[PDB]
Amino acid sequence: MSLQPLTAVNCGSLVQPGFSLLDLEGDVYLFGQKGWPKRSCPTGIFGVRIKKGELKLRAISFSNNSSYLPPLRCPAIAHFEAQDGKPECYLIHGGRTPNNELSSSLYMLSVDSRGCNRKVTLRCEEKELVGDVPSARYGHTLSVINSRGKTACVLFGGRSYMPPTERTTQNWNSVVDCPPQVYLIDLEFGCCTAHTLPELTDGQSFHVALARQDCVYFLGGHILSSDCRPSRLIRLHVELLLGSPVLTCTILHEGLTITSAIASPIGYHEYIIFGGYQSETQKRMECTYVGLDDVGVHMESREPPQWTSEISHSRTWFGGSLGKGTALVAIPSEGNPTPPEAYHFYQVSFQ
Amino acid sequence: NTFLSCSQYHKMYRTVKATSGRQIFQPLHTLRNAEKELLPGFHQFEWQPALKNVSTSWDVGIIDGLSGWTVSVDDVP
Amino acid sequence: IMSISIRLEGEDDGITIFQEQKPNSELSCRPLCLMFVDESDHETLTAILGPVVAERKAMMESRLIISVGGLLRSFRFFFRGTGYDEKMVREMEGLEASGSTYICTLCDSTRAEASQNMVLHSITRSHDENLERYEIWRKNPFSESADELRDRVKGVSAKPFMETQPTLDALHCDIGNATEFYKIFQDEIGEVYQKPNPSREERRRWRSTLDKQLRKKMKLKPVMRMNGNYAR
Ligand SMILES: [Zn+2]
Repeated sequence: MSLQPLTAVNCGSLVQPGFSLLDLEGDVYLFGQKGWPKRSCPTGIFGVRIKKGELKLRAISFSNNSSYLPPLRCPAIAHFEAQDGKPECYLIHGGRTPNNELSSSLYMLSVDSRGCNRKVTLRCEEKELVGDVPSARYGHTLSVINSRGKTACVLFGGRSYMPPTERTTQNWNSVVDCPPQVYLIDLEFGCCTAHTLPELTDGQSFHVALARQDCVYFLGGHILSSDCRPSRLIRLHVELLLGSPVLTCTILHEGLTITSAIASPIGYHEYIIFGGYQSETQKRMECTYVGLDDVGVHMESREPPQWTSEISHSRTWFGGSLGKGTALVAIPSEGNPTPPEAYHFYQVSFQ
Repeated sequence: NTFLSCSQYHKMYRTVKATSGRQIFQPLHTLRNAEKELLPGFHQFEWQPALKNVSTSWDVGIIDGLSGWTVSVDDVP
Repeated sequence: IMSISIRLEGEDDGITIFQEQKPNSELSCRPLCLMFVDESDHETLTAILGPVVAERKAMMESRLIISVGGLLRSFRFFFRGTGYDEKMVREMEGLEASGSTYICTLCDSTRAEASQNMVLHSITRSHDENLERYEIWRKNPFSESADELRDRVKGVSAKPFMETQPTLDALHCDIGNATEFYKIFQDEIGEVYQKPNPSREERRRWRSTLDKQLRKKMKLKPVMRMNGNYAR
């Protein structure tokens, strides 16, 4: 539960406010970068290492039969667990195109070969969407569950641009909430089924959700209809019958008012919510400890690591979990002159 | 076409109007509604077919270049 | 505005009504947008420019009715995208700027082969096929490895977003030719076919004596970077 200042040796011009961090079998890989992939690394992903507080970012590559992916900005993430038939998978969709626009793509990613010399090969495959497909969006949330006992994926939330009939140039960059219908997706076949809920009468964005034992708990986040942040946790229970995707949902009396957090998985299910934004100006400083049992959620605080007076004066920030109580956050850095590494980096740990 | 200030022009105007002046230049005020004929957004028009995805409202002129960037802080700035 | 012509009533290709006489002078360069940002921040640039590109797109379809010459008159449009330095064209056509293997913004030639042969090169680069090649990159239906994937697509990795007319600026041809001749003079002052790999100090001295020669005669002073006039 403590921070430590870092410095980037170089490449301090290749992170951008939104990005993603994945640990699949050890190494952590950084996804998303300002501008299109340079030729020094066409993969667009960087393996990340921390040695003596210093930060090293190395290029990657894929298999021959793996497809190349554009550098999404703020995608949705799913940690498809190690099982039949290919451990271990990471599903990402569908993010924001650096050329500013959206993507109806789904990307299934894995690790393929290593080393032979401390190197790692990756694989990224598209998948058709049979549906009743979900439209393109960003900042939404997607996860994976096992219902008695077969696997499925649930997508919810997120915003998007005005419908194309209403596409107004004066309102080109306006973005409103996607209609609150969730979507159930299978890896094979890619049958996407839309569902609606007579309770979720409003959309929402940036809300971190969690899956455990075919029961899914969505935390509250940002909403633009009433410009509010309903703290209220939202519970749901999903079961795949033959072949009925039966669903029930319910509202919890109290959740938490958090927006755009860093989720580190510490224990088996013992998670910490690192930080984010509680208000349109106040950012939530403190941490959060959350246990999840089949009975329910179990909440507490921890001692928040005292921030340097610098970050306490920052308007915004963000970060990602390097894994196992460890995470990385960054301050948009200012000063005279532009460094130009506009980001100071803090590592944070639990226990 | 000579990069003069509005203060500049007004001063010169008063001055020269004093000297033998049958008011020669025009007072500054009259330019501010003399360009409404030269700037954008003044001449009605239309298209066939109607223009796709671009509002058929014409009389507007200069517009801030964000096109409604949802000002939400935590989001993309 | 460059040209305004007429095809009516038909049976003819067209008649130029008014061709602009001096489009080079800024006295005809009407500004249409300004952004306090950098040429490189592709995200911010496209995010602001979406409007412009989209309405340019919607323009080329319909026709335009105005009150002109006392009467309600009609207009069509075509758009010629020329005035960009190379770097911009690449970064907006989805190429690899600027001195990588693929160089010709028109011909698919590699770098080195453009030395032995220099003349016969067909123009191929075009917007629609560039989208096609980007799609081939993304999908990779042939499941090729990295560098064969670069080759079969002729290296078009970033998705272009803004249309381009395939041509070059007139000024920066002059500028590059100027700097290249300047350096070739700096080199031919000494001996490089007699001394294959000269060193850095020799380069500084050859530059210095070149500036002395260009100053004593012709009365010419050096600059940091060469504008148009120094080139001319
Ligand atoms: Zn060529």
